[PDB]
Amino acid sequence: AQNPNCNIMIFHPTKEEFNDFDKYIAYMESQGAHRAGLAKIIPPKEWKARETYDNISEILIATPLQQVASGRAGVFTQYHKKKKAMTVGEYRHLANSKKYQTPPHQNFEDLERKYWKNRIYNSPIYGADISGSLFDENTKQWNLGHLGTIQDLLEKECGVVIEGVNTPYLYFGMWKTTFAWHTEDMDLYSINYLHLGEPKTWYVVPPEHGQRLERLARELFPGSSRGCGAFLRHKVALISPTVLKENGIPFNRITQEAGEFMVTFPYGYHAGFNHGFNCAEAINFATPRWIDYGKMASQCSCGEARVTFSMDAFVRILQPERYDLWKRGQD
Ligand SMILES: O=C(O)CNC(=O)C(=O)O
Ligand SMILES: [Mg+2]
Ligand code: NI
Ligand SMILES: [Zn+2]
Repeated sequence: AQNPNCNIMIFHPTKEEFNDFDKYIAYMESQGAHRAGLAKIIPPKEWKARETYDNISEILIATPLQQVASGRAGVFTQYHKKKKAMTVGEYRHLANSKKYQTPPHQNFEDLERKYWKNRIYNSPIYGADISGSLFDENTKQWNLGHLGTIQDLLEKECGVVIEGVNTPYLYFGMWKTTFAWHTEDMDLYSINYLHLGEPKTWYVVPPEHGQRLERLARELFPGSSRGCGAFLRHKVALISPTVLKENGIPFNRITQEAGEFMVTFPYGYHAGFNHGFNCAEAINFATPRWIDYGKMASQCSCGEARVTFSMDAFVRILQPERYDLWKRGQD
């Protein structure tokens, strides 16, 4: 079995290997990359996402989210308070202000220590989940707006044509902006490109050990667990590496820098934080190997998780027994 310790693998495809996206994912899996739940892909030196980032300031962040924490430094939840709209240029200036900017630090490890010590005492503002793309239309390789759609994959594998679309999302971050522990909708893959700015640190639990994380989360967030049998779908809970290590939960960590891709694999729980002002683009995708994970994915039916239009068909076709209850939670 390849990669039996479930380490995060880093790949350096050549420009020739960068042509066929599906083929390269299957290659990474042949080497055991999926066992970690997360992989890094460094694009060939010849590749670029677009020519420059000089003209992005007028993008609108319609609903910036202030991420307010509750709990203790290593075990907390966050809620999202909606703020007034602002442009990317306005948000960049805010991120660089004395109130929100990255503190002085020695290296990524020092910054990680400072994040876990101090996150809860601040409320950073995240421009998340903005439909759109920063890939140039002429970028033919690993263009996250030109991927094969999940609806087409389901149709190719299973023969059933379904409604829905699959488009990318932009994320504008600042110091301490935080992504809570989650797997993707329907335990899909994700791919994330860091277009510009400061790094993003990731934590990930191997898919084979995801239920260990779920059991700890039920212990640590006991009211939330009584409220919903899949409350991590709410995307609000954080648990630090120190707490994971104290409770014996297998995990790994890595820092993504500008110009690098990350892939999350089906049922790979992940969480993380931004180091400073940045912009990332991410989208969900599927492969043949995902289908079995989609069929087994947990679902929130309490009403909290509320997701896209396109998830309806996935539930309806892959999980017909759950459909009625889940749809009630959507309505
Ligand atoms: O970058 C972020 O805030 C969160 N991204 C992801 O969870 C992802 O790409 O799957
Ligand atoms: Mg602009
Ligand atoms: Ni994710
Ligand atoms: Zn729920």
